[PDB]
Amino acid sequence: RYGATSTNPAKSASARGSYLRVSFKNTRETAQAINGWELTKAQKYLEQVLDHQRAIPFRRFNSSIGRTAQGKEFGVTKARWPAKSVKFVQGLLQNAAANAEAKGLDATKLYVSHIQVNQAPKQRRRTYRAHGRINKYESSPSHIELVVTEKEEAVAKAAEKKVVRLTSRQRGRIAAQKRI
Amino acid sequence: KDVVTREYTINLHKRLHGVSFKKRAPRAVKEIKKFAKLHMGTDDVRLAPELNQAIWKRGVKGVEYRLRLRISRKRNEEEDAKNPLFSYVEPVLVASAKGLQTVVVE
Amino acid sequence: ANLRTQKRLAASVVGVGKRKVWLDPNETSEIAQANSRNAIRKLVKNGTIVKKAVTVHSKSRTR
Amino acid sequence: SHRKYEAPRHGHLGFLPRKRAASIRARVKAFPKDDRSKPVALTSFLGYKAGMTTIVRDLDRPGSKFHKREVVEAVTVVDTPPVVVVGVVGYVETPRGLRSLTTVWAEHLSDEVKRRFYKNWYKSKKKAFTKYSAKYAQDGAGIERELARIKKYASVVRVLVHTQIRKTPLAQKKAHLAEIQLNGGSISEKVDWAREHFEKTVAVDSVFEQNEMIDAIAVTKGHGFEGVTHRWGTKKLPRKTHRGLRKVACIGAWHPAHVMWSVARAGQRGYHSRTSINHKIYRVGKGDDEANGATSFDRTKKTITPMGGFVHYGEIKNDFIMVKGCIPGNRKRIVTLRKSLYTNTSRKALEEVSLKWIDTASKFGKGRFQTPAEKHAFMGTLKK
RNA sequence: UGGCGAGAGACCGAUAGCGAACAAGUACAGUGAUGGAAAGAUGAAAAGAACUUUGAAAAGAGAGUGAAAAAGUACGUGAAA
RNA sequence: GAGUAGGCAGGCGUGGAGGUCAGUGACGAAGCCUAGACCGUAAGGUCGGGUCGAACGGCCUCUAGUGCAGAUCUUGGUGGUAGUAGCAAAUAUUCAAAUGAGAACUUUGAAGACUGAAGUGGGGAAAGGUUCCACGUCAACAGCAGUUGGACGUGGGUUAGUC
RNA sequence: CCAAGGUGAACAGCCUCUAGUUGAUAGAAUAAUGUAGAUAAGGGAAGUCGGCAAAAUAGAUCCGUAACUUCGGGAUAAGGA
RNA sequence: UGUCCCUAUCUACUAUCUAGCGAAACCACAGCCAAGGGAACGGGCUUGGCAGAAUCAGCGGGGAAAGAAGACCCUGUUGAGC
Repeated sequence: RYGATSTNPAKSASARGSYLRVSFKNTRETAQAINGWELTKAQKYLEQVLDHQRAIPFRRFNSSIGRTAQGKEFGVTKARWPAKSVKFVQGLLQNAAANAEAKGLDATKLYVSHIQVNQAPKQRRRTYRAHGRINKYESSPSHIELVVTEKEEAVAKAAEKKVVRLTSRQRGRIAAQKRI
Repeated sequence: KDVVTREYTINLHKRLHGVSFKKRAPRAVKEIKKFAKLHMGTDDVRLAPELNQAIWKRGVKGVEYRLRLRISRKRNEEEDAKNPLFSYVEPVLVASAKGLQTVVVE
Repeated sequence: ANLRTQKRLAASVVGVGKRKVWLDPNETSEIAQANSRNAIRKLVKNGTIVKKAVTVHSKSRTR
Repeated sequence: SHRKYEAPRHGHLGFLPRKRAASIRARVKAFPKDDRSKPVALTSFLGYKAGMTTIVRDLDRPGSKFHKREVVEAVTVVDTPPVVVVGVVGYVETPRGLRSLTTVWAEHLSDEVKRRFYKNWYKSKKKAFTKYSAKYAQDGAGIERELARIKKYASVVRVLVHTQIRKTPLAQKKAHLAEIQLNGGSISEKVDWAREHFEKTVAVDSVFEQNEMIDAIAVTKGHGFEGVTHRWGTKKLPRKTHRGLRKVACIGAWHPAHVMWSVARAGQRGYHSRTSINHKIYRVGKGDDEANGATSFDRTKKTITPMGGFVHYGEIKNDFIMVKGCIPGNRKRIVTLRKSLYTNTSRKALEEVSLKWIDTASKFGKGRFQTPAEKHAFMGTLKK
C-alpha cells in the first residue's frame, strides 16, 4: 500500500482517490507540477491555474499541444490548465491536510513528500466509424495517492569512517614524515 | 474601492466593428461586462434584464451605436465571493443617448 | 423546481398552448405544491397563472 | 524528362531565409568607404516613416519626351527629429574582423534612452548609468583613459545616437538607440567630434543635402503566414484541382529524394530587413518653418501634413525628409537612411530637382481641398 | 456415441476437458433455416469493517475484525506486455 | 576437430506411472520476484533474500496430448501513434431569479429567433412494447455537462351493444 | 388525414397568426490551405480533351416570327418595345 | 462571362488556442546525406560529409508510405459461366 516512500510515518499523513474519472495524462502532469512543494504554495498555485494566472507544465504528455507564455516560469514552452485534474487533486490535498491536522502536524512545515498517479481500469464505450465499423471510446481514470510530511533539517552528518589498511612501506613513511 | 453609482456612455459601434452578425448582441453583453470591469475594477458584473432588453430590442445584428448606462458598485453579500464589491449595470432612459459626458448620481 | 407538469397541466386546463401560459416567477413554492388539475384551476382564478394574450396580427396594411 | 516549356524561377534565392528580421530596427550592415580628407560628419541617420503624398515638379532630362514638362511623382516622408549623441564605440581591425574594444557614454543620458534598457520600466528604481555617471566624480579620469584608448587603438569609430521619440506623435516614449559610423578625418578628430557632441542633438540639414541619393533601410510590413501563391506569386492551379488551387503542385522528383531549398514553400513572410538604393532627396524640411508644403511656385502657408493629419501616424512638427518613390517599412516604423555607398552619376543623380506643388489633400479619403481656407472659400459659409 | 442404474481410469484439470464445472443450448445475431459465447477460487468462520474526523458525496485518513486486509464482496497466489 | 540439407550418438527439461530414499514440508510445500551467490561447453541444476500459504521432490525404471519467436497462427490482454484526429451541415442565442456542493445545458420570468399550415402543428397505419404518467434519484448511458431525461429505482395507468 | 393571413397564376419562393421548438459540446482569436457563398478594371474561350464551372437570359402586355414539314408543328423561334 | 492574360479582396464554417470528452489506420528495430559495392535504385554496410536537448504550425520530395496472398502474363495434369 502507498508506493515507495523514504519519509517517517509518525510525521506523515496520506490521502487516496481510486477510480477517479480524470484524464490520466493531465492528472499525472498536475501531480508532477505540485511534487516536492509546501502544501500552502501548492494549494494557492492550484487556484491560480484554475483562474488562468499560472499553468501546469506538461513535460511527458506534451505532443502537438499549443505553446503558452505561462510555461516560461517552469523553463518549458508548452503548458495547460487541466480544470478537472486540478480540482480532484485539490480535493485530495485538502483531505490529506485535514488528516495531517487530525494527527497533529504543524500545517506550516507540511510539504507534499510523495504524490503518485496510477492508471485505473479503462471505462468502455463504442463509437461508430465510416463504412459501418465500431471502435472503442475509452476513458482512462486515475489512482491518485499523496503524502504530506513535516520538514526537518539537520541530516547527514553521514555516514562512515576512514578505517585504513597500510603496508610496512606506507606506515614506515608515515613514521618518517612525523620524525621530520 | 467605495459604493458609487455613475452614468457612462459606451461606444458599442467600435467594439462590435467587424463581428459575425449572429454573435453581435451576445458580444455586446460580454463587452459591457468587460466595460463595467474596466471602470469599477470589479470581476462581478450583473447586467439588469432591462439592459438585456435594451441591447436585444433591435435583433442580434441591430445593436445601437452608443448606449447610456448606469453602473452601481455595491457592497456584496450572498455567500461572500473573493471580491467584496460587485457592479450592478442598469440602462438609463434618455431619448437620444449621444453627447453625454460621464456623471455621478447620489 | 420542476414546473413542466404545471406548464403542461395549465395549458391543457385553460385550453391554450404551452406558449400562452404565464406561471408567476415570484410565486414558485405554490405552483410546485400544485399537483392536481383542480390545484391549477384554483391558481388561474388567483391570477398566479394567466392566458398571456395573443400576439396581434393586424390586417390594416392588408385593408 | 525536362519542364516541357521552361520559365524563369519564382522568387529571388538571395533574400532567404524569409523569416522575421530578429530586431525591429533596420540594421545598417555596410557604411560608406570612409574618406579621410573631408571634414568629420555622420554617414547614416535614424528617423520614422510618417506616410506617402503626391508631388508635381518640372523635369530637366534632355532627350526625354517630357523635357520641361510637369510630372506627378509619389513621395514618402520620414520624421527626423534631431537625434541625441549619447556614446562612442572604438573598433580594432582583427584577423576575425572588426571588434568593439570599448564604448564610453556621456554622464547625462535622457529618460528617453534610459527607458531602452528596461522591459518593466516603471517598477524599476531607474538605477541605469548611476555608477557610470559617478565615474565623472573627479575630472572624468575613467573617461579620459577609455577615450585615450579609442584614440591610440580603434581603426574605426562609431557614435551611439538615440532618436527623440518624445517629439513624434508616436506613443512609445522608448527612443530607438543605434550605432552610426563617422566617416571623417584622422581617428583623433572622430573621437573628439563624438566627445564634443555628447549630450547635444544632430539634425538632418548637416548630414543630408538636397538632390542627394539615399539608401532607405527598414523592416517590411508583417502579413503573417501569407500562403504559397502570394510570397513567390507562383501559378494558381486550375479550378478543377482537388485539395486546393492556392499551392505549388510538384515540390520535386525523387533523387534527390528530399524536398529542396530552391522549391517555393509556405510559412510567414513580410517583416524582413530590406535595403532599397537610389532614393533621390526631394525635400529636407525644418520644424522651425510654417509653409513647409509651400514651393517657390505656390507660396501658401500650409505644412507637409495633410488636412486631418497623416492617416494612422499624425502631424509632422519636427524637421523631416520627403524622398522620391516608395521606401520599405510601414508607417510609424523606425527607418535608417544611409548615404550612397558609391557615386551614382546616371543623370538621375546630378539632376537638380525643383518642386512646383506638394499634395496636402486629406488622404484619409478622396480629399478635394489643400487647406481649411480653400474648403471654406469653395463651400461656405454654413453652418457653424 | 440413445434412455435409466452402478462401478471404474498410467485420461482432462477452467484458452484443457463436452459448445456448456457458473440461472448453457443460457445471453445474444439473423426475416428464416440456423449461428451461439464469455463467465469457477475472500476467510476456518462474515468475524463483510462498530465508532471518531475531512468531504455535498463517492470515498479518504484513523479505530477495529482477522493467523494474515501484502486476504475489502474491483476479494487464494498475482507472472509478463 | 569447418559445415546447410541429412543421418546417428550422449545428455538437459515437462505432465503422468511402478519402485525406492522409514526423502522435504504450516518452526512454511509449490508458485512467482531477485544489477545476490555456486556448479555445468550447454540444454539446465543448486543456494541465499522477499512475497506466499498446502503441497512437493532425488534416484532406478514405465508412458506421452512432453519443450516455441515466427504459421497476414488461436484466444486473451497491452501498447507507440495520442490527450492527436477530431466532436464545424438542419440561421441563435442572451439577462435575471430559483434550485443545488456544483448550472452554457435544469424550472420559471423576460427578450431575440426559427418551423411558416406539401410545418419543427394536430392525429393515425405498419413497427415497437410501457418508452405514457407520478414520486425518489444520478454509479453507468445521453461521444461537452447534468440538479435534466425516452436513463436509473418504486409505483400508477389503457373501461365500448354503436370505434 | 386536417390545413389560416399577405404578396403572387399559384399547395412556388419570401414574411407573419394558431400551435411547436429555441435541440445539434462550448469559450477565445480571425494565419496558411480548405469547404459553402460572393465581386472584379480592360480583353472575352486566348484556358481546356472539351465553354467543365460559373456568367448571361428570364414574369407579364403589345409588336414580330424563318428554313423545313408527316401541314398537326417548328414557336416562347429569331428580333424588339 | 475570372475558363484564362493575372491575380486580388470579402463573408461564414473549419483549421489555430483553450475546458471537457477522446478514437483509428499503420508499427522487425527504426528514422541526416553523397558516392561505393551489393538481389544490378540503402535508414543500417564501406569511405567520406558531418552531428547539440525539448519542440509548434504547415508541407506533400522520400519512407520503392497505407489499403488487398496481382484482377494483367505464365504455370497447375485446380475449377466455373458459356
